[PDB]
Amino acid sequence: ESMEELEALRRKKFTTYWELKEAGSVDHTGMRLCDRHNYFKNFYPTLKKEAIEAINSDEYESSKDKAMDVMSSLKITPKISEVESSSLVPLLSVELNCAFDVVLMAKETDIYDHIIDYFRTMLI
Amino acid sequence: VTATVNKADKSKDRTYKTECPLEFYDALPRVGEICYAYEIFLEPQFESCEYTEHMYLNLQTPRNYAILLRNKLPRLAEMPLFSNQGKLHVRVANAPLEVIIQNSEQLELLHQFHGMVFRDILKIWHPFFVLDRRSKENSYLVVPLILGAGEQKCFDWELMTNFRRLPQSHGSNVQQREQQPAPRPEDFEGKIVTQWYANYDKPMLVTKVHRELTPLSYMEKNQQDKTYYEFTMSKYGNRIGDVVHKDKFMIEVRDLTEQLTFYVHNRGKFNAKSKAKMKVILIPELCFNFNFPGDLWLKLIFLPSILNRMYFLLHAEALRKRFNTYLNLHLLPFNGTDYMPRPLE
Repeated sequence: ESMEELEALRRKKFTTYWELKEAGSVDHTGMRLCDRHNYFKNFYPTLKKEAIEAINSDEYESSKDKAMDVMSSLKITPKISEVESSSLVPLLSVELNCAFDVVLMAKETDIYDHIIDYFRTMLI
Repeated sequence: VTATVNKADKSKDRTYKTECPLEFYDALPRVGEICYAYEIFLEPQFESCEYTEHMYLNLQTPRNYAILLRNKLPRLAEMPLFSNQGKLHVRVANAPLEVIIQNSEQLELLHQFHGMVFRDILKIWHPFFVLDRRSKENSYLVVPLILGAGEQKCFDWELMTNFRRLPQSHGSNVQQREQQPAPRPEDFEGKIVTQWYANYDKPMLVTKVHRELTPLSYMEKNQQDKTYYEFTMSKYGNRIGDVVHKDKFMIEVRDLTEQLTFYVHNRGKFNAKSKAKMKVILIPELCFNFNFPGDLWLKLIFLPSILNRMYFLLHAEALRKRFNTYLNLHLLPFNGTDYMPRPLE
């Protein structure tokens, strides 16, 4: 390999560089942007079936608990930080840290239900 | 009225300085002065069932709390509230309990407990919140109440001195498990507990202990071929490290709602049968234990709504008295000292 190495080696180097620079913004999902939204659909059924069972379960103690359990079900690690704002109620953003660059944000009273809605829409 | 200056700004609004009722002004109890305590009672209207016993029986417990003021309160009406289990009735004692504060440290203990309730139990706290002693507006106090000798009721001094702050839950490791004493079923009965291993650090009330059930026993449903201990390891082995006190008793715990404003009837398909079938069983040494009794926590949870409703009922009473005195109708038995408030319709 001559051209293939020139591609793969710089892929590795630059991906590591961007990961260390930003901890995100690294696109290595391998899907076209016209169809990158199919990322959550193309997981193994093992995670998907139990995650959708959890998100469809109504007995959950609270919306936050449901969100955390669903997110842990897909093995996706959370990352929640406080965005500066003029609102008295804190404006919190959540980063999922998965290969698919995804970020959600709202009031902390709604961020969990927002995560519920997002993963309800995507996981099919 | 003839001016054209304010024709354009028709639909504007204005800011106004709120003021407390006169009773809640300079209500801070003082050393060497007589102060009055009004017990707050709660009566559940919903039936006690698998979805409702933990709230019904706990609310009907004789242990309550009271509101403490220098200023005598007038009579107040019966009050409805709407919990998840169903409708709830609230009243204020017509006969105040009267005591005297004799030293500064006792008042400091009272104020510390009052601050602790909001800071930790209700989590109404803000970083900029500060306790006040100016005896200015909105300076009444809250005191827990414990039954005294016979029919008398008195202050729960030991509870206040024990809980100047809530203890932070922590995750003890295997060596810490071994050095700690064995769990006791009576020390858990009716107490507030929380799990220190998972992200769920929120408290819960254990309905009752299950001394007859021990790890390695098969579970209740679905995974009936599986045992409690094996599932606990498979779930949280990397969190807990290891289990000590293998053969000890288990507990059954139910969750505490986060709601604070119970004015409007929340409604939905609660699926009482399925919500009861999700019987939560936990290992005692895996969950931190608060000495705080739940028979007071499930009544402190309703405190903010009751306090706000009383704040406004006092203004309603003041206006009623002002008008009935102005029209010279106050001397009537309907509006006189025999004024019997009617429950809010």
